[PDB]
Amino acid sequence: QMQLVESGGGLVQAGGSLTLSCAASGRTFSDYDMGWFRQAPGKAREFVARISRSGRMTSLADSVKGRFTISRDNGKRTVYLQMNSLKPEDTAVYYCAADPQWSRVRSGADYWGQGTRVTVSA
Amino acid sequence: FNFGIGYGTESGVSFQAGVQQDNWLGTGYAVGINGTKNDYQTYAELSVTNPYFTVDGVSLGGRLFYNDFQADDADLSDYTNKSYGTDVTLGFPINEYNSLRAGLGYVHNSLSNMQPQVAMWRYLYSMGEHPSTSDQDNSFKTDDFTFNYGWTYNKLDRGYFPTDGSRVNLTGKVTIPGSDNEYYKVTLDTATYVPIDDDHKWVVLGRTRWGYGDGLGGKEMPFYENFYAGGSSTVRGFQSNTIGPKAVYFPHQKDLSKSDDAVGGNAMAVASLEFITPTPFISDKYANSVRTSFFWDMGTVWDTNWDSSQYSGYPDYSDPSNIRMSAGIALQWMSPLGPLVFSYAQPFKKYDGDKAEQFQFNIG
Repeated sequence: QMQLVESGGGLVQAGGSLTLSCAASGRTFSDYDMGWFRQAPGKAREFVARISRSGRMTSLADSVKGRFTISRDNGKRTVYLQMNSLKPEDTAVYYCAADPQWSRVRSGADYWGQGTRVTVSA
Repeated sequence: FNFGIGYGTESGVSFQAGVQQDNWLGTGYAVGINGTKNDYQTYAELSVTNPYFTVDGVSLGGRLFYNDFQADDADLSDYTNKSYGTDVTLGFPINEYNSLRAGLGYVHNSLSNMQPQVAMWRYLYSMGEHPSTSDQDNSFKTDDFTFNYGWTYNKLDRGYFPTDGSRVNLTGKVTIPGSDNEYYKVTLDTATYVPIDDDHKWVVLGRTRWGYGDGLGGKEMPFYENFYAGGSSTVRGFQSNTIGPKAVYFPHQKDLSKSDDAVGGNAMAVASLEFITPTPFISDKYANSVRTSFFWDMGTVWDTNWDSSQYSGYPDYSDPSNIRMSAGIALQWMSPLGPLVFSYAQPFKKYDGDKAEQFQFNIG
């Protein structure tokens, strides 16, 4: 069973940046489209960004357009979320997700990480 | 700092600025920086060139560049292509009329702002991607390495207002193992001037342009490398880039939508015949500096991977025989603002919602 472990979350000041990493166990990482989701306190989990198996195709939620970027390194079995120009509204737990299907990974997944927390102070 | 500005129907207002220095610091190398900007493209490059890589005169050149292309501002179905990359080129003078080029290149392409549509999505599927037909906000990024080759023959009697001789340019490209894309692309351009009289005041010009590219294995050539046709420089009387396949859009969230938005294609052929004559009703001494011509232009662009079987009721964009045609008049002369050329052309063979543009001009 593939496991996903996120790291990189911390405390950051508004306007700053952060890079999240999600490491995947096993040798099947390239079999999966990958996604980043986030969950603010008191709210439902929501889509942030996704990336194709090959790493070439990506898409982003409207709320992070022009600020966040998703990439992957299939050799290191890792997917990244680069978060720039952060605002207090970006505070949440950020989850890594994996699914065999591109269209599904925008809303859900077969495999979920335990999350990494991001706090943006004003 | 050398500046330049031009204006035309093809690209609107064009700005150019650059700096060049041969034998920089007595090293023997030339160094340059230049940029260009028009309605749909912003381009910048840095260049270093050794004109004597060998004593014999083989040159070695290097290029670092950035480019920003907005497809909708070039009269195509919309997308944004931000690219950057490098080239290293060897240049061989064969004789005074012939030159050869061989080089290696890297390019990074970043595609965005693509609305779901048949030909683009077909290329994405060939790359192993599975985008949904309702995906409005996808980005696609690729890293390609290429081998580039070229041959130029030029025996025109003079650069400005030629009257005799021919020019030919062959250019080709193929990807190297390790690239994201896997494809080749070849272009051929020819022009031949045949004077009728000893004075060379009456001249017949023939021009051709051919283009073909395709993917390797199961992949397709990227659409952002497509050929286009139509406009002042190819088939006059047609709006720039309008000739050939048009985008077929997928329904939002029904049936497909036909459009008149040009998308180009991976095959292209254009020819022109024109009769260069003295200018009537003109004042004496203006005649030598003013060139009139009567032309017949023709061209087609097609999509060799269009699956006609799957799109019943839509035009067969893989058909190469829909030859567009126009006829018209052109005038050319040198003005205070630089080279001046304009034409009035009437398309008398059009297809697939090609857009007409009878009056076309360029200054500079």
